[PDB]
Amino acid sequence: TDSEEEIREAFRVFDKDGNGYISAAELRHVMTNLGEKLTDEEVDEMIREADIDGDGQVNYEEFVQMMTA
Amino acid sequence: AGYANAADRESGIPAAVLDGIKAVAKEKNATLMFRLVNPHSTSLIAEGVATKGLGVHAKSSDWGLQAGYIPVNPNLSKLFGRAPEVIARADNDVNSSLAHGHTAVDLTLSKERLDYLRQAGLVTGMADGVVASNHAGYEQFEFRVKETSDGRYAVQYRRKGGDDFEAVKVIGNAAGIPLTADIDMFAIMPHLSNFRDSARSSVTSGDSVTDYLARTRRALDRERIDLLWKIARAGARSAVGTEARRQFRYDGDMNIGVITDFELEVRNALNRRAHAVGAQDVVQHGTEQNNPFPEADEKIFVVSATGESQMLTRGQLKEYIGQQRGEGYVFYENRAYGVAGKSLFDDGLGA
Ligand SMILES: Nc1ncnc2c1ncn2CCOCP(=O)(O)OP(=O)(O)OP(=O)(O)O
Ligand SMILES: [Ca+2]
Ligand SMILES: [Ca+2]
Ligand SMILES: [Mg+2]
Ligand SMILES: [Mg+2]
Ligand SMILES: [Mg+2]
Repeated sequence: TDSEEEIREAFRVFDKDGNGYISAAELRHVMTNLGEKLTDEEVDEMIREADIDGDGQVNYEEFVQMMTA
Repeated sequence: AGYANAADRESGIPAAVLDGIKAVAKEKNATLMFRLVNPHSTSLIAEGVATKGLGVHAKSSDWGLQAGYIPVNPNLSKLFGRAPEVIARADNDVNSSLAHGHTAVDLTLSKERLDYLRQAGLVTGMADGVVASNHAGYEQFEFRVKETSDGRYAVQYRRKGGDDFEAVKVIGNAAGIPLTADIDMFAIMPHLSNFRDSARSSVTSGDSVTDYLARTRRALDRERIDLLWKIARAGARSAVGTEARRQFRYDGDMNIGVITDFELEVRNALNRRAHAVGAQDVVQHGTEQNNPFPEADEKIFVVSATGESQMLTRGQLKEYIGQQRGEGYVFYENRAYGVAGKSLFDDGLGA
C-alpha cells in the first residue's frame, strides 16, 4: 500500500517518454531491461490485461489499480 | 586520463578521484550528477583530508590559512564580521559537533597546500612564515605559522593588539583527521537493467519468469502475465527505492541520510575508488533528490554512464534527464520540487 507520491515515482519508470501513459513499446523496454524478453503479442497481452478503458495504453489511474498484487 | 575537458576542471573534484567516478559510473551503468565542489576543498581532498558528514553543521572558512577547513572559532570562518547573534548560532553548531565524536584539532597545513594558498592569493606572502592577507578578517586577527621538522606548518593566531598567539583549532574525524567539504551528489540515474535481480528476488525467487513457472506450476495464460507485471512493478519499485527511502541509513555511527539500496552501492563503490587513490570517504550521504533542505545552485556537473562529463543549467538538465529517461535510465525528483514550481518533469505530475 504505497502512497500516491510513491506510486507516481514508480509510474515514471514505465512512462519513459513525456506523456502520462504507458504504451506497449515502453512496456517492452521495461520488460527487456528487467530480464524478460517478450513478443509483440505478449506485450499486447500485458497492456490489455491492465487497460481498463480499452484505449490501447495504461494511464495513471489504471496503474494505481492492479499494482496491488 | 584525469580531466578531459572544462567541466571536469570546473567541478572542483580532484582528478584521481574523478577518474574513479567515471569508472564507477560505467561499471554500474548509471549517470551520476554532483553539485560543485568548492575549489579550496579540491586539494585537501586529494592529499587525503577527511570529508564531513551531516553530523557537522559548523561553517567552513573561505579565507586566511584556514580556508577549506571548518574552524572551531566561528570568527575565523566565513562568518567573520557578522552579528554577535550569528557567531552564537554558529558557536552552538560547532559545539554540537564536538560533543559527538567530532574532535578539536590544531590546524597544520602541508607545504603543497601552503603553495596553493599563496598561489591563490588567499595568503599574501609572510615574513619567513608570518602571513599577510587583504581579507577584512586580517584587520582584526593576526596570523603566523611555525614549520616543524615534519614539513607541515602549524597555524597560529591572536586577536588585534591583544597578546598571546595560539594554534587555530579545526573540527576533525572521530579519529582527529581534519575535515573539509564532502562531494554532494545531486542525483543518481541508474539504468533500469540494474534491477532485474532485485525484482526477481522479490517476485519469483531469483528465477526468471519462465524458469519460475516451469518449477512451481505444472505441465491465454493469466498466471504468466500477472507474474510478468509483478516483476515490472517490483523492478520500478526497487529502481526508485520506494521502501528504502522510508528510513534513514547509517554508516557505523554516522547518519547517511535517506538513500536507496543502489545509491548506497554507488556511494560505496565511489568511496572505494577514492581510497585507492589516496583519498578518504568523499561521498558521505545520500542524494539531493532526498534532501529536505533542497538547495538551488544553478550549475550541475554531470557524468554519464558512458563516461562523458559536462555542466548543466537547470534547463539543459530537464532535457538531459528527458533524453536519458528515453534511454532507460530511471530518475525520481526531490519530493518538494513540485509544490514550489520547480519540477524537472513535464508530465501530468499527478493522479
Ligand atoms: N540525502 C540527504 N539527506 C539528508 N540531508 C542531506 C542529503 N543530501 C544533502 N543533505 C544536507 C546538506 O547537504 C550537504 P552538505 O555536504 O552538508 O552541504 P554544504 O553545502 O557544505 O552546506 P553549508 O554551505 O551550509 O555549510
Ligand atoms: Ca509514455
Ligand atoms: Ca487505458
Ligand atoms: Mg549541508
Ligand atoms: Mg555533504
Ligand atoms: Mg556527500
